[PDB]
Amino acid sequence: HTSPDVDLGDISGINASVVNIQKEIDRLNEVAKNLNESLIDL
Amino acid sequence: HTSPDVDLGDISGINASVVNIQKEIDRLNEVAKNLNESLIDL
Amino acid sequence: HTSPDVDLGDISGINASVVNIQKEIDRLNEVAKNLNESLIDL
Amino acid sequence: ENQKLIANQFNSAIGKIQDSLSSTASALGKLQDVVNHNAQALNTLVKQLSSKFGAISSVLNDIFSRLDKVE
Amino acid sequence: ENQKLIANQFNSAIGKIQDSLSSTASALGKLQDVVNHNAQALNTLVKQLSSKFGAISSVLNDIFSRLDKVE
Amino acid sequence: ENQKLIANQFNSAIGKIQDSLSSTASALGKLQDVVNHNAQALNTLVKQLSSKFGAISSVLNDIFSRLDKVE
Repeated sequence: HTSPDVDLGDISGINASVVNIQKEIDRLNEVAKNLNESLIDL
Repeated sequence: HTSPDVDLGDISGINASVVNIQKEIDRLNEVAKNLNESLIDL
Repeated sequence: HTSPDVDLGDISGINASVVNIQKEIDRLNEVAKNLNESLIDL
Repeated sequence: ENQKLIANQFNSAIGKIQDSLSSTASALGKLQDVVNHNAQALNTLVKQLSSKFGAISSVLNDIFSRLDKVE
Repeated sequence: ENQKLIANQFNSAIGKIQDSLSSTASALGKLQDVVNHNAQALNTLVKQLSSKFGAISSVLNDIFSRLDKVE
Repeated sequence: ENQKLIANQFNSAIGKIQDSLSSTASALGKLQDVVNHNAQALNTLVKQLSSKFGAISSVLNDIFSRLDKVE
């Protein structure tokens, strides 16, 4: 008798990363706005 | 006696988004094809 | 009596893809380095 | 002669930027495909998970009922 | 006259590359948003999964205990 | 003098597009890394999930067997 406490264990050892490329996106938008200063006006 | 109906409950409140950037990809390909009209022919 | 072996079944039929765009990233970095040969030196 | 140099450098730059835009389009296409596939994967995972958890709950409720009938 | 041609072609190319950079920024923003949302989704999935699996384990341990008390 | 203006504007534009391509490469690299890591995460999640669900099923089959032996 006395059945042991069969513990299923905790699901673990896993996790999802998190992208943080907002610096890069902001830099692209800044460059797209800045290229207006590179237009040629003869 | 009369053990209650222990309901585990439904896994919910979660969901995965869906990217739809095909407009942007098509615009990039259109621009890559259109830059041929920007080549300089002296 | 003789309760049947109720098998839960295996979770399956699913799988996550794997991106392999390292060729494209390397091509972008190569172009960003190559545009230095496109600078104009009058 | 300087105009021919400017024109040649500009055409080379536009060709290189054309290649870069094609590469960016291909990369965004592959990321779109894979993120969408993994989204569908997680969604169907939670669907089949809900089903399996409900089935487990049912067979439990069953064995409590039957063990209560034992007592 | 050739300078006006060079200038016009250059301005057209810069406008097109401006559009391409805006499109790339928008696409990377949408991918960032969705990948982050799916990351949070998988994380909370495993959290609620750990909770549910623990609850299942508990009610099991319970029914072994009670069935042992039956015998 | 107009040629020097054209050359200066072109070099500035190429420098800015160089920065933009470096930024796009970095962003695609980070998205690739994270999407791949989350893909491996979901895959190992379903693997360990299959294992845990099978173990649950086994211990069930066990307790039906033992409760049948009770009756």
